[PDB]
Amino acid sequence: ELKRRLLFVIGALIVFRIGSGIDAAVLAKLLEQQRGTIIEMFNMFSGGALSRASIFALGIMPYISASIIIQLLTVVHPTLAEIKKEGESGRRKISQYTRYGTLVLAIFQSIGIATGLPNMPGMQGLVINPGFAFYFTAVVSLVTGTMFLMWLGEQITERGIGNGISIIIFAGIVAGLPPAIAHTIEQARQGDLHFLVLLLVAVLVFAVTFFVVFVERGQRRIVVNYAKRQQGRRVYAAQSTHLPLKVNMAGVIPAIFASSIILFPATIASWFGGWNWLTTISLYLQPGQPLYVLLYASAIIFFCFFYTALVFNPRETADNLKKSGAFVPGIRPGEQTAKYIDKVMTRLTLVGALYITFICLIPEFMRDAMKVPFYFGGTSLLIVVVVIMDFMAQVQTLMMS
Amino acid sequence: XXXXXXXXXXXXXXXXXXXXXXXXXXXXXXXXXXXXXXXLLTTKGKATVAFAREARTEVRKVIWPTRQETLHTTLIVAAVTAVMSLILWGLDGILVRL
Repeated sequence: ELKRRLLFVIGALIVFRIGSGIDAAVLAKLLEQQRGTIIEMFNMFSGGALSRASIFALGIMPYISASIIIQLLTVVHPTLAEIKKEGESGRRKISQYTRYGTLVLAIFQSIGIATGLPNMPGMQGLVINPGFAFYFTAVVSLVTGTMFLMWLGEQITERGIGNGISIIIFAGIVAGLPPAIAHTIEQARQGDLHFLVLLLVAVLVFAVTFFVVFVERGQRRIVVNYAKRQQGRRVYAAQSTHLPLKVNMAGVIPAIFASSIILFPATIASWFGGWNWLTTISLYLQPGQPLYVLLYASAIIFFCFFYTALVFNPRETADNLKKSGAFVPGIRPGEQTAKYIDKVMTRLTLVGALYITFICLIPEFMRDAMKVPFYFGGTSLLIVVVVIMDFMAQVQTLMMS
Repeated sequence: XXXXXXXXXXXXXXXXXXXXXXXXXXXXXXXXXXXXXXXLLTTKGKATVAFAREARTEVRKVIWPTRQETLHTTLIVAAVTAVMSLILWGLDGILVRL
């Protein structure tokens, strides 16, 4: 039933959070180190896959990274632009081709690690050495783990609710929290962490969430009017009902997307010592710099336009309005109403993603001032508040049905 | 009219200054912005100005201060955060324990 869908997904993600040749203690030592902020970012994105040293080390990050790629192939390769627009059939072959790009990306990324990261039994461990039998068993275990997570997420998007992967990493970071807060209050009895600053970070967290929910309070409701008299004579009004159109959608898609595209090139590309210029560029690619977050922002807003344009299909919505019997007096139905809702929704959602990028940027300055890294992050606070809000609104919404 | 983005590039490189190679890269990207500005930019300006009129139009749909809906949201997110934390504790305490 409906009760069993939610308790099946819940059970699936509970054995996911239990399951989520490398001496892992060494890594646990390596994650106490600054100057590679992105490692801590990988444990957020992994919600602790490389902190726990999981079997699936980077998670579902390849898959999402394919979903943008194909959208480029919708643009480039018109032969590809015709098969993407070709309707029903063809799309599941494109989804299996997205899967086949994922799989060759997991191969490629395992190459990127075992070329790039290792070359030391600190970065490696004692069983897995620089031999191709150890290399092969490494790649096999990591790709088998990412495949298990891929299949489980192909069963949960379809027969379960929503996304899931978001909540996977999310519960990984919430359950990664209590040690981190134990460390902060141990350093709070030390003068490492000052008590004024730590309650300042707690209140800035609270005020950014307040801003989030303020951006969620007023949405934009377009009052459209229905003059309807049912022929049964129990006729009352000409009723004006607002369409409460909502801002940014179901998981800020370019944030999660952009995060997967941030973390892919810093491991595979920048870690090549043997080439030297490429390694230097990878070293520079550190998120202490404004250039990366600007380019990420520009990416996000453009990608946001695209994703939102994907979400709604305004002609169907408009046809519904003609079907449902409501009218805005004075504007030609169809294309002009279409073009209308489209320009306005673009102009709103763009402002939404803008302010999203603003709430996104400040915690990083907070993380520079405090010394915070991939933990309390400007990307993940927003996504967690919006997943929780979204699911409980969708739960009440589907609880009325 | 691409001028304000290049002034922003000057400001971002100035923020990136205060440890030489990164400030040089920010200056190099500022030079790239000027190279884009060397030759659509005024139409992007007018588009963003239109978008700011649209912004204000969409400000009219922003719900003004209410301490009640603030507290509703507040308590909702506090409750939900407590839920996820209780999930996280019920999982990782006995899992790390095991």
